[PDB]
Amino acid sequence: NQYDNDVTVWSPQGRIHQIEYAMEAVKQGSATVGLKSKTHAVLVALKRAQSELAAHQKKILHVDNHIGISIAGLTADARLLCNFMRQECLDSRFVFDRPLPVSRLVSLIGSKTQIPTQRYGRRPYGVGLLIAGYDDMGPHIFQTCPSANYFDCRAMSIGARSQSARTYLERHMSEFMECNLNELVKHGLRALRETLPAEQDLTTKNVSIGIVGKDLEFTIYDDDDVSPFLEGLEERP
Amino acid sequence: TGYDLSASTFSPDGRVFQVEYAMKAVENSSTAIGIRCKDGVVFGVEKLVLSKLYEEGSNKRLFNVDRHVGMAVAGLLADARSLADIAREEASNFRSNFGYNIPLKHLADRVAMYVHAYTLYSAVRPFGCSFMLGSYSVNDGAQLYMIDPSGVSYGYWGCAIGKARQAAKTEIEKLQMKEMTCRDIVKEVAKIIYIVHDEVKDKAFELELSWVGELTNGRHEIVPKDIREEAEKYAKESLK
Amino acid sequence: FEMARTKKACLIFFDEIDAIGGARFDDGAGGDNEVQRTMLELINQLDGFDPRGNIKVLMATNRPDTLDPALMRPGRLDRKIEFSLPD
Amino acid sequence: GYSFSLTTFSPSGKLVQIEYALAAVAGGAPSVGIKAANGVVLATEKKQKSILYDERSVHKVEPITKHIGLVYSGMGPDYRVLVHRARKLAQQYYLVYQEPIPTAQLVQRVASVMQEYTQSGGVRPFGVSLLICGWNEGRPYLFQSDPSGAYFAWKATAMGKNYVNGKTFLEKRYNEDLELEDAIHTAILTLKESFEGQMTEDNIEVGICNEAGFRRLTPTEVKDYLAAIA
Amino acid sequence: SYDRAITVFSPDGHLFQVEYAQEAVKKGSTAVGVRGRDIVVLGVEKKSVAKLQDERTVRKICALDDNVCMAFAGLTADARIVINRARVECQSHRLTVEDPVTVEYITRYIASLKQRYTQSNGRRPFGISALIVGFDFDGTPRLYQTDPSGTYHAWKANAIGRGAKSVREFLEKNYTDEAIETDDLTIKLVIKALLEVVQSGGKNIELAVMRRDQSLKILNPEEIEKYVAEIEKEKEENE
Amino acid sequence: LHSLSTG
Amino acid sequence: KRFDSEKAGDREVQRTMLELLNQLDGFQPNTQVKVIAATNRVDILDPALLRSGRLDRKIEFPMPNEEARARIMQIHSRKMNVSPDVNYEELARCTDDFNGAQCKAVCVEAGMIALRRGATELTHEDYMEGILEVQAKKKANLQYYA
Amino acid sequence: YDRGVNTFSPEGRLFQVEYAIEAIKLGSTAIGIQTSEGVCLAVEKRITSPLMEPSSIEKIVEIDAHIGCAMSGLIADAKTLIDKARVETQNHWFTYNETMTVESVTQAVSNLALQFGEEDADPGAMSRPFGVALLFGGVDEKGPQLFHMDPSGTFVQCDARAIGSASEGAQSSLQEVYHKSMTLKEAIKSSLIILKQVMEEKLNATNIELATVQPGQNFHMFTKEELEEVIKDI
Amino acid sequence: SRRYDSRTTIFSPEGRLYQVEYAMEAIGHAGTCLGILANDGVLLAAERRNIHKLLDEVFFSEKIYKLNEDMACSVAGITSDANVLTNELRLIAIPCEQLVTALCDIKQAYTQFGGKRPFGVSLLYIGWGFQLYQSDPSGNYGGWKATCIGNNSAAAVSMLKQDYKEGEMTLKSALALAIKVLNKTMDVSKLSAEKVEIATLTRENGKTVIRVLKQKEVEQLIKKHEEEEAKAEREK
Amino acid sequence: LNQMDGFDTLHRVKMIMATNRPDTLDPALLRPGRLDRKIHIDLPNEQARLDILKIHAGPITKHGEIDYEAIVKLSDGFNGADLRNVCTEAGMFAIRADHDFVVQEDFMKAVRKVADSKKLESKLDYKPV
Amino acid sequence: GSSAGFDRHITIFSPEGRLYQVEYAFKAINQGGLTSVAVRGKDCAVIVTQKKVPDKLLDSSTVTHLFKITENIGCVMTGMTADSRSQVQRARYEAANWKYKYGYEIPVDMLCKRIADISQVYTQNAEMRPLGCCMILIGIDEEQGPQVYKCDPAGYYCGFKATAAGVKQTESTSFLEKKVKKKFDWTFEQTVETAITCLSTVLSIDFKPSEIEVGVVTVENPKFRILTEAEIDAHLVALAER
Repeated sequence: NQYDNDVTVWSPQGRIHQIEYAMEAVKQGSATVGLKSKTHAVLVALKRAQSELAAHQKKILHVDNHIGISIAGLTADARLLCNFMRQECLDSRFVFDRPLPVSRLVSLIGSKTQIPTQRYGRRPYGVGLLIAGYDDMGPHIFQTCPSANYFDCRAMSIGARSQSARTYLERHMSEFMECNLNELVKHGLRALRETLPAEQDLTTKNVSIGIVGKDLEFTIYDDDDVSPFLEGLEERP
Repeated sequence: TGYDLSASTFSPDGRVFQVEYAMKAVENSSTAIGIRCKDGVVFGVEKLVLSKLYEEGSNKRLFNVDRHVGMAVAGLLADARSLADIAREEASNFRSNFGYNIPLKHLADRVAMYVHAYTLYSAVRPFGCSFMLGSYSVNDGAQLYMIDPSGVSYGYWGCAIGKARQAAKTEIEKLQMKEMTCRDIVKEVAKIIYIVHDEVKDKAFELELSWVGELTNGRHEIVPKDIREEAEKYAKESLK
Repeated sequence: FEMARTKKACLIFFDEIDAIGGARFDDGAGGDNEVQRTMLELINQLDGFDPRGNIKVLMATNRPDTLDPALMRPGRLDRKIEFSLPD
Repeated sequence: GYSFSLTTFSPSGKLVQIEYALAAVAGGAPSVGIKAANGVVLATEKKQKSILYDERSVHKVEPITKHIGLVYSGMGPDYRVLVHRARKLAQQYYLVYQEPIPTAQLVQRVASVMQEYTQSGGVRPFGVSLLICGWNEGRPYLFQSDPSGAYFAWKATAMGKNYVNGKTFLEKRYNEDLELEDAIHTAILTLKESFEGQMTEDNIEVGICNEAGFRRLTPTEVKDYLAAIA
Repeated sequence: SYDRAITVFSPDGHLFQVEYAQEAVKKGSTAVGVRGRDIVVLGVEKKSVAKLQDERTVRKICALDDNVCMAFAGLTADARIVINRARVECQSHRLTVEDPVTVEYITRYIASLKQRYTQSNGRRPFGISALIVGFDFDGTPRLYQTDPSGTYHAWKANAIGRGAKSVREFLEKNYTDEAIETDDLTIKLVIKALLEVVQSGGKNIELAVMRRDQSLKILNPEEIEKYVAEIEKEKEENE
Repeated sequence: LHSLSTG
Repeated sequence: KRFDSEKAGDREVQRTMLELLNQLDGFQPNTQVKVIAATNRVDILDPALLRSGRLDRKIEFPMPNEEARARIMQIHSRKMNVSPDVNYEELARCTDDFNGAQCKAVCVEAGMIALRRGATELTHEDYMEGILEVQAKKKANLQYYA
Repeated sequence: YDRGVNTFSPEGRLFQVEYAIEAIKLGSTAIGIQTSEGVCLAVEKRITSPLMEPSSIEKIVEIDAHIGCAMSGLIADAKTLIDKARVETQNHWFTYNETMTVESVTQAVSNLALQFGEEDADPGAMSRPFGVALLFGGVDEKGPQLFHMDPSGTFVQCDARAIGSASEGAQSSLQEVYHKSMTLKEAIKSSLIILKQVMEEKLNATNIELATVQPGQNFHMFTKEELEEVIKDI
Repeated sequence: SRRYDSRTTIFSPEGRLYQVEYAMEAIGHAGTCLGILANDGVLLAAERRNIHKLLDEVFFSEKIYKLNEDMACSVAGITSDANVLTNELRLIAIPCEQLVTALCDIKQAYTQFGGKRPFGVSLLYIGWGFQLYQSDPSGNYGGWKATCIGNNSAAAVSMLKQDYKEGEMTLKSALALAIKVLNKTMDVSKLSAEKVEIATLTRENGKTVIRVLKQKEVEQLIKKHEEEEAKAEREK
Repeated sequence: LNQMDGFDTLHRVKMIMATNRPDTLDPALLRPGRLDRKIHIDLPNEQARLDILKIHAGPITKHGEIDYEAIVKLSDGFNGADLRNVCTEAGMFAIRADHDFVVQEDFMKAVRKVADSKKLESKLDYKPV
Repeated sequence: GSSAGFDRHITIFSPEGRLYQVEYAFKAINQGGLTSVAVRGKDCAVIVTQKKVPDKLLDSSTVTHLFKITENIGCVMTGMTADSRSQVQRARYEAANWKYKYGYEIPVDMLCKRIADISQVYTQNAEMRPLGCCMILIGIDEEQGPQVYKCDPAGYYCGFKATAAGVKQTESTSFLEKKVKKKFDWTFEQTVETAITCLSTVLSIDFKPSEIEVGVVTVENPKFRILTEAEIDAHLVALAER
């Protein structure tokens, strides 16, 4: 308990406990799944409500015309990271008149989130991001961790009880590439269902879907607009 | 005991324990080797896949800090990428100031000093990654340096960083690297990486191959997929 | 633990286990060596080469952060019940 | 750098770190400063642990201006830092006023620096006591600046190892009518009382300030003064 | 620059430095402020009155402006800084708006400064609580109380310091419309409230009043003695 | 200054 | 480890350790008795005990990895009525930084939970929820995240 | 102590953020209700002495002509957030000639939270989180809107949210009595009823604050007569 | 960084500033300093603790410093912090209360923010009407007619309280009182002139004159006081 | 202590005392009147390591060239028990590969393994005071 | 050996007036396991140090504790390698700055004076640790002749007729003191042989011309040169034949 109070203290096992504690903040966040196909990248987020008289917390944020993220963890840190990424995407347009490639944006955010993990009195960003984008290289799904380490994933899932969604994604990863947009969104919703308890089910209130494609701008779909995606999938066993 | 909580604190035996813990962080990662042959340097990385969900190319431990320098990292990948950017900016500044590609000795001595700058103060922690910089040029020749979390940069003929570093070094010592060319050293690097890999322990690794030599006109590039697959087949066959 | 094993079922309550359950450390001198040996004996009795028996131990402490990691391990302290302040 | 003071007040109202710096001072090589009627003499035990050390390479008695000199007791590197600081302050005073700095003013500025190091953030007090000798207005000046930044005007004093008995010796061996040469004799005697082994012309360092200014005695002159002892 | 979070939240949810500053206030001399009809009175217990002490210099009642004056309780040195800052801002506001500051405005600035010192790196909270009385531009008397946390309230009558609780209990019982009918009755109420805690008597009472369209007037010791004599006389007829 | 440091 | 002190010390336990050192490799070379020792903190041991004549091989026991964690859970679920749908790979993925004792406690707590709801067969949900119990995470109202 | 302000617990909680969240439970109870007819904000003044003037206890604040705020917890901490809300608003009007969305105001105030630190921070940077919880209520293009903000910077729209010491019981009562299609008068009456059963003192037109933001109309703080009109029922 | 920080500028659980109290404790072990106000002048009488036989006497005064043409000050506590505060006093310098207020503002600022240790120095100010002031490390200052800081300050203050006839004093009576008090406060039964340091500020010809009494005058004062004490003994 | 050097002089009796922590010994015991000589059995140097390796690798059955120099170079900081362990681990690697002989590669693995195991050992540089 | 507070964790004084952090930095010099010996002659100065190459994989051309600070000044570093490189880079920067600002080559004494002034700050400020390295500079002066200066983590510095640093500093110091007591102004070959003999006798290695690095400065050519393996072999053969 002496090696875990600061982010600049290496534990004798070669680990930084503050970074792992910040990583646990993502595990405390609500589940979200980001998966891609040959032409599309979609994010499905299970919004959480503190009480039934309060709105469900938004998890999918629009970053750029071709890039959108799903957050898990501290919402204020998520807003800070989203503002940084929006500013970087806007500066790319202002300078090169071109969209910022997703692979080249996640690198900047992983370099930005690494600085606090090495300086005294700073803390890692207690937010994990699932970035879905499209560029000349096709669709991209990236997972950004509080450890400032990012992964280029075929299909990722982060948040509370997200490993069931990881299992579903691993089982059906082979058919993600060739399936159309509707099948991809249904796969994402089915993966997100694995994170729910047995009695709970996907409703329009707690499902948000962010889609980006080759000729399709990044669009976020909510309660009214989620129904065209939810009604297709059958009831789980 | 309080003697290891800061990098600005010396142990009663005169050892900075924070640097040693950062070194252990490197020793907890997968093995990356690099062999300097007669006409170039070849980098191989045993990049494990933690899950099938990561795409083929994620967590690339082989970097390009310049057009003629490649970097193989082991340890904290975030610190590894930070140091890769530091080396990239160092090479860019060298080119923008002196007007030519930075010699590998100078790039190693500069990035190593940047690393050492993090091993003196309690305001920062030592980098948790060790990296090898490899390069080739017609004038200087093939060069291969390794830099550890402490900031010690040493030139090498064959080096390995990771948890199987000792076994990899034992396998490397069998090679007559000073005479063979890159086209054979890639096969031998694949063989060594496959030998030191532990399948019963963390398994399902990917072989990340790169090189810089006269056959690439002194340019660090990923080994072409055909050559990489031939080396993979040779390495698999060598295991019987 | 010998006299606890002379009974078909037994419960041992360790109130304020942080008195002897502190984490092992080396401070140059013999800092808390004997108390660490007592804690090590308790740990060996809880889960060692010989089976513990039908003894079900129970420890209460207001300083669980000071306890040794080997004592805070399942097989010695399997359940960790937190008596947080009431809502 | 740290912005918080490393020297604080103990519950007994003592600046403990300053006392520890003084303890470090009391463990240094003995130093004796004697103010004669016609000058001041600063003597110190510049004894090495081996013949391999070059005796003339580093000097414990260092000049500050043409008329001001220092000798320390404590830690060598801290005295070198304070020597550079004193020289820089003397240059500032000379540049401002086109006149060599008076001894008292230099002592005050140096003591101000030493005090600053007892209150500033993230630094420890200097582990040295400075004996400062000078000549101003046709009169000799001897001062002692301790780690706390406090300066005292001394007729004769001793610092470092065995400094209390050196002081007691100076009480019974100093009078205001002393001459510079007799002052050198008395300072060498004071060093000899705390000295272990024999004093050669190389293992002690003596400097003198008079109307001609401040100058550190060459080993030959120290040899003559030492042959005067025996 | 020293950048350390001196005031941090305790696990209980409290700002312990703020509570310690309030305790330092609770160790201060009792200051009582009463808002009357056309007068505002501030009476401060003089703690101990040494005969060698220049009573002019030690004054816990200071006029922030021509229409605003405050009496503090707590660390005298912190109170001096607060008073000086309030005076500077009073002059700045008079320069800008071309109008004397209202009691609410200076009270709000003092409380905001205290809160800023309870939420800034390297700064401990001010250890003083203030009782700021005055008159607005419309002639309405006003009394306000600020505490080290940074929260301020308007009071009909209030007390701060060591005897604050007992004096406030007394004021809750004897502050009535009849008791503030005249200036003399208001001053008598203030002196009675101070006498609830002050032991020796009128010797340890420094009382200063402010009337509408008038500057702060410090009551001389003979005037306070006369008032105490009046209260003592009135005590007998009620027995 | 320079001469004093050097000698 | 032995230490030098002026006022007090545990010289008796060090004498016992010195006797052990002499028995392991001393004047009489005892090469017929095999010696096995175990410890959690090798950094505390005396360097004369960690010698290469007394303890030739110093085997490090690491944290069980994902495959090892799944294998440990399977080992400790043998005598337990477990439904044929538990994903031990998923449980291994959910038990980062779990020692073997914690992996066994996962099965034990899954049995606890199965008994709690009256089920006669352990399901994957029981293992998932017993992972939370073994984790011993402090109670938190962190429902405002994300 | 040893811990810094920006320290993570092993469970992933920001220590100072949780400790500031615990500060609200000592604050007075505030209740905000959003209805199609407007937003009703109520708060208990918690008068501690008959001498204290109730009018000086301002716990419902005019952010702008279309937005009000009710604060609970450390009221002194809420002054900075209120000032930033009232300055950030009228800056949107300065540059775009339009009133801010209530969501935008709440987001701008939320960005202030978590902007605290010990090292590598500006001289004007805060040292601790804002130990206050805010209830913004206003009217915008989306009609009436009520948002809840907490010291973690997490702001969320709420149909009816209760903060403060009695947040649990008042929230339960709000869940029991709230339906989406109800009038603003019903919302005011229900909020007053919920407050009356949780106050330590007895409810009257002096120890509570009531405000309404209705479509068309501006932010309106209820006077003593208006308060007595609705209190006379319950 | 947080580990090594002593947090000098914080509040104790009882509302006290421990560093300020410890600085006051440090001053309590310093040399005795007296300040007495009269109708025609003020005086500062400081006990000299630098009484070693080998200590050279070159300065005009040891603990008594001149701040401007109208004021003088005396210090008790850390002498180097006293030098810093006196240099800042000269830089700031003006009415006496304004100078004391500025220096006390600096001293208080050192106890509120910055993390540095406070200035462990208490000061007695004498100036021109004639006024005497006392300042503490906390930055709390106060005017006085007679006051004492340093060693045996409480006994000296009690003696003044009993003996200081307010209003009816000239410089001679005040000097006699200073010697009488210093005799009891100091442990020396004789109180030779070499262990005390008296400086008087008086208005002459429309100008302020601050003069440190010569050792002969101090010996005369001590002789007069001991003769008066012997005359009092003649009664018994 | 009274027996080694006391009132009765000890004649024709010699005392040899061995310890790896001479810093903790009583100053009277370390006094030259009792322990006259202090023989430092220091860690082997390069030539000493070569000699110990040749001593302990003697009875080991090998074919192929054995470069003891490489093992000496990578044996820096070892002791005699370390080098005997190097020989033992080389034989153990031979057994693990089902061989009846030890080659230089087995010695290389053994010395690297012993060097890895040497990282757990605390300070050894202890001298009499 | 009393302690009070953080006197063992930061560079603040102990109760007895000791800086334990500086002493631990001194102990850090022996962590490298290497010993360097510098000997000054009548017209030359020589630095010799053992170079350890544990495996053939290491490029022996890069394992060099001999650093060319300037053309006329050389140095040998003992201790932590990274701190040694830091001190070498700082010394090179200070030498270049001296040459630029003053127009002439920096004297050897002043180079280590500046380096020790730099390292003294590390022993006064608590936010940094002292460098765990020891610099031995050798150079030919215009008038004073050969100069050898050891330069330690504490900011101490002194000239030397012959010094040594590292694990075997004291034994080599005793050997060199015994040699110097004979009072012989050694020639270049004699100085090189004396340094090599000191290192060999103290370490008992019987060096090969691949286990030591020798760097020399002479009055005839006041430049720092690192001896090649053939030049070192010549001195080794000369020593062996006697």
